[PDB]
Amino acid sequence: DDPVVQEIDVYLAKSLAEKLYLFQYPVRPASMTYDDIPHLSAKIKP
Amino acid sequence: MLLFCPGCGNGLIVEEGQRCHRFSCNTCPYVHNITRKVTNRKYPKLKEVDDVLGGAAAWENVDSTAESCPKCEHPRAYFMQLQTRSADEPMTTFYKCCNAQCGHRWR
Amino acid sequence: RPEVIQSHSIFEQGPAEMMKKKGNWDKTVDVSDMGPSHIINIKKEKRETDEETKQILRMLPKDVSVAELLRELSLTKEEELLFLQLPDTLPGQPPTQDIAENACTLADLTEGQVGKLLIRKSGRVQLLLGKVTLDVTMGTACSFLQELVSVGLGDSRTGEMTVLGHVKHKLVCSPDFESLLDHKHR
Ligand SMILES: [Zn+2]
Ligand SMILES: [Zn+2]
Repeated sequence: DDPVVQEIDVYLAKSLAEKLYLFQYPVRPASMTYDDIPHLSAKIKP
Repeated sequence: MLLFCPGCGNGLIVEEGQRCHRFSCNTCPYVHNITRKVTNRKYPKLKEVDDVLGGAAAWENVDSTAESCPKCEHPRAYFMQLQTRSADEPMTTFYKCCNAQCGHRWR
Repeated sequence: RPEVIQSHSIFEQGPAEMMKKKGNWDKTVDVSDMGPSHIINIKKEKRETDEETKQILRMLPKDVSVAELLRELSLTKEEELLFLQLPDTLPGQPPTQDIAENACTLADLTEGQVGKLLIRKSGRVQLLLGKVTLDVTMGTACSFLQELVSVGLGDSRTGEMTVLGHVKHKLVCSPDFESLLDHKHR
């Protein structure tokens, strides 16, 4: 079994290594995104 | 069926409003007007069996035939053997004999 | 209530039951095409299986990593944000990081090409990450919402929050212990 397809290169970036988070919503399905609803306040402790 | 609020994810209840029946949350203003026919079918299990039994062939699908009982000696028989009492070092048997429908049941 | 109810031998017509059942609930008061009576199609109530959200309407097999990368490459040119897990240590030395042989992660490496990804014949997918090849498997398939955000603290008290896109699929990487062990058996 030779690698018949897709010898895909894998890179690495560090410019967002300390800014990137991942917000996941356990109760909201993938169809009903929050892309349309306006937002008011965003608060965080680093 | 369970239906849950897109806002807070509590369970909805059915209530009646001024124009429609509504699914409504108990903890947030969200309501959903029932505009058209909505249904939920259970499809339970029916009582499938009728179950007649006790036939003679259902009685004599056991090994023994043409043996000898100490009472009426008939060939058509229905035997049994036990051992599950080790105070009884001898074996344990019980026999049914029904050629002439005499119906003995002894040790 | 009269108890001695009477019954008859006649056989019920199939359509007669069908049309009685039909007439019992096909009546609709949907004539009120009004604002209150109207309903927002993008805020339907959530039926519980999240893949199966639609209970009211206007009217599955488990994919694998080679089918995952084929649909994102051949079927569509559009890019997609993945979410891949790694093994606990990556097979490198921390480059002048003041150590002990501790864990080597992505936080210690540098920018540049880190490896190559080999999709083999018959569905085998490996991650050649140097001299060792890891193994890539599809993880548990999530079906809830996931958003990939950039939180930047440009000032001590204020900053920027930006959403980069939605993450759909989750990949899992694991070392091939049979091939690692078959080099020098023990
Ligand atoms: Zn609610
Ligand atoms: Zn007898």
